[PDB]
Amino acid sequence: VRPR
Amino acid sequence: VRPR
Amino acid sequence: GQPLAKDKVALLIGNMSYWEHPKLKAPLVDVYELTNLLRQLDFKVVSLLDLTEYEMCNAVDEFLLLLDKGVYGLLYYAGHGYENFGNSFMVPVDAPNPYRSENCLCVQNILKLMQEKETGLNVFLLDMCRKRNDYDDTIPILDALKVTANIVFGYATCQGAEAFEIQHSGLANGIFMKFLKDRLLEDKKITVLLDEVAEDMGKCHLTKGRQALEIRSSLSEKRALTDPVQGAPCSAEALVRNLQWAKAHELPESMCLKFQCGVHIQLGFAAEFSNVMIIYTSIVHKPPEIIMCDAYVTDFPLDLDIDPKHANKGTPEETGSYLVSKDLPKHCLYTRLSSLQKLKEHLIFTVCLSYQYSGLEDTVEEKQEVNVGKPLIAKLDMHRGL
Amino acid sequence: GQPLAKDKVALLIGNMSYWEHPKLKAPLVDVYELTNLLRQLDFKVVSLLDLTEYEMCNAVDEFLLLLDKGVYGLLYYAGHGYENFGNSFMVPVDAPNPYRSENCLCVQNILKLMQEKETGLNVFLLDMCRKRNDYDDTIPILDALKVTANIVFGYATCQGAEAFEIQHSGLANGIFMKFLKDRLLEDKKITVLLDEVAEDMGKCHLTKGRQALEIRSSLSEKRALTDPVQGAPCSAEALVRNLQWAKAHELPESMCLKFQCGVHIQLGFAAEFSNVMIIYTSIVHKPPEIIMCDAYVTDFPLDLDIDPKHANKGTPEETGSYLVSKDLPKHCLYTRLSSLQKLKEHLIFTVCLSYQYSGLEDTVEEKQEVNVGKPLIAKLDMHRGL
Repeated sequence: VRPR
Repeated sequence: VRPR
Repeated sequence: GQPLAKDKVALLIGNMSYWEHPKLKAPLVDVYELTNLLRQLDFKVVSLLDLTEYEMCNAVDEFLLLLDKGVYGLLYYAGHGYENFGNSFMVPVDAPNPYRSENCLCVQNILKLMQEKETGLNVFLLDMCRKRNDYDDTIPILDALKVTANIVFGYATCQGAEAFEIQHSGLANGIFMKFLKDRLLEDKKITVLLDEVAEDMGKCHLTKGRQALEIRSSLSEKRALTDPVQGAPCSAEALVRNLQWAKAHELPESMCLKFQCGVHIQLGFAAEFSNVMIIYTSIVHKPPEIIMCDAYVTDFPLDLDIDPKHANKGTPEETGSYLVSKDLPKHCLYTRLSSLQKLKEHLIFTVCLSYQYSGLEDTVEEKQEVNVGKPLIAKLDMHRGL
Repeated sequence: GQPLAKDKVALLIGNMSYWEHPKLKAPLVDVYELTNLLRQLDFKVVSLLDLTEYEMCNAVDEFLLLLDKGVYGLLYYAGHGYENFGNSFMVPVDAPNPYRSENCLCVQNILKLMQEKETGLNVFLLDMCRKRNDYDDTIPILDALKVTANIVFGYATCQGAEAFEIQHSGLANGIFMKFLKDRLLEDKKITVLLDEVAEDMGKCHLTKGRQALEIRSSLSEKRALTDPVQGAPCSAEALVRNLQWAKAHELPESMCLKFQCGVHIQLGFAAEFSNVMIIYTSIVHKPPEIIMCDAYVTDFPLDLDIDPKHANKGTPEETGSYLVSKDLPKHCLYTRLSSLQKLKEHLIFTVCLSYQYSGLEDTVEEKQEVNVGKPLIAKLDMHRGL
């Protein structure tokens, strides 16, 4: 789960 | 009717 | 299933009598009415009028002191506001013309402080204008907020817009409060209720297309202002908090004054706001040897700056009080002591007796000093420390 | 009683393949899924992927052209975002490292333009990060918004926070879309529905305390994304708008190609996004005189910059398409033409035939040119004018  |  | 409140604390500020800016009128009335509504929802309320920048900062510090993990914290501000570069600013009475962010309180700063205290809810009802203060050069460069999903904003108007008050010569009311008051007690989620208020506010003819309610929320839990308070306090930390509240809403005891001349002067006290107290002088007993006599209050602490036109008036309404003659015991001399947040000292005034003896022209003056300590918010010692 | 929609128009942008920044994956999937959901709610949808600053500006211009008085306008953005001084910024693929507001699109600018068109609703679903771009020196000093009580914001995260996507090697999904997709079709008021989405999003374990949905709204009318569209268009202005929409979602007709060698090549076209089209080549008939033959597509307009690794692949999934083999007719050669917003020219490619004749070693090459005009969004002429 990675950021935008 | 006046502003704040 | 059911969301719970450790406590429900509110801080309500109403600025009217601006030094360098147009004075307002509805803030007094709106504040009085929000307090009563918030108390019915079992809130620990702090009601304050016409605060300076310094004064404003201390009210937040006292409010913050009453917030701990799980406590629902609410802030209501009715007065002058401006919005610059994504920050909302409340303007204190002492504000210069022109003013800057330095002169004002940034709501975002208050929010951060609340989050540091692990509050369950963070409601903000900003009943103020939201335009650009073109004179403000400074941009605060504030630190990022912690994601806590409990922040709720009830902006009276939208960014770049104005919040209006109806100044009908009589009471005077605010537009946000006119639609909020009729719906505040509902057991709806705070966000949902605020949105139902927004709908009824659209039905307003006086403000249509000039003012609209703006809701901003992160709240991810069915939390409401009606949510119940964790029953039995029984915690040592919970006990310290109830003392700290009670410390601010202490009113002097209705004393009787005996005079050397055998005259009795009943001295009563009424509470209007945490900041506002009303004294009344009734002449209860006088001896047959005296028929003429008037009791009058003087020598108030100069910190308070009590105008003579607000003191020793036949009715409470003549002093500027929101409280009416049906609320206050009939026939005395009513005197309004607003600005208790200005008392650093102990409250000492003289109850002056001007009288006359049967068959003599000469007018006799018997002054008696009265020390009533620190009534209401004065007892918090907001000026304490170095 | 019942709130009505003159029309319901949506513009959905999904940026992934950033030139100077970390590439994303969920935007494609999220965009595909929002379009389908929004179409079920009878929306005129425009789906676009990997747009540059210039490209992004033209999509807004085409979207604005489809909005008139009473039209519900919705904007969905999934990609890189930043928030500085109260303005939200969407970052285009072409963005340099470091970037500024100049390089980006300011949402507030888009909002103003929509208000100029008298739209009934203004929904904004920003599925992007909201932190400070410390490198941004410029503060836009934008003009105040007109109070229209129809503005609704669906921020995926809060100010100073991050929006997350789950990049599980397979599909990859966005967090805002995971909770939004299951609730979008509800007949609730847009604000109420967004708040019910916020609750379910709190139940997320992957993001708790890092990302929370933020709702900002002025909407004072029971308006919803389910609200019905004013039945019979019958207006001349309403007819111009349906043509302008239809103008963008035109797909070439599945042609058959006859070759000098007596071989038939069926040419099919599929739509993935307004920006994305898939071609497939099936060898339908060949004469007995030829047994060996492969049909392959080449010479695409250089504006499109079609990578060979995305063309002439046994299955659609090998080209990068979201569309699967059960959606697309079986056994052809599939080729993915993304970036149609880059076509200024008319679409001309060669369908190249490599074949062999019975009893001979030599390999014969028959190239046939194919002009398919301006498929989908190319037909809008976004590059038109001086």
